[PDB]
Amino acid sequence: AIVKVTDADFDSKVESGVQLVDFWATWCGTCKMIAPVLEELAADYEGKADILKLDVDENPSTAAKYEVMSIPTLIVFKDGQPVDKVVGFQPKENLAEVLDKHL
Repeated sequence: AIVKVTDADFDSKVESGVQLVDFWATWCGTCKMIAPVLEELAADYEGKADILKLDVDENPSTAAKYEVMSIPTLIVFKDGQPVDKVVGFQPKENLAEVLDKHL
């Protein structure tokens, strides 16, 4: 469902189309709370968008590159460029809304 991404293959996986990247960490309670919401969302958009996860403790440079200061942070990418951002907890509805705005 949700594919992991790291500093090493980020540019490889985020280059074409629309991707939603979830910047999370194991110590993040709110991040665990949105995880199930993204797994559903991912299904709702198979073939439309890719949902990726990037652990900020193990991949500090990508987090620094996109100014990710607080988590969770979800960033929408389109053809390798960040076009939108969502912070904090968000119900499935609100996330689907942000995606259709870029498809």
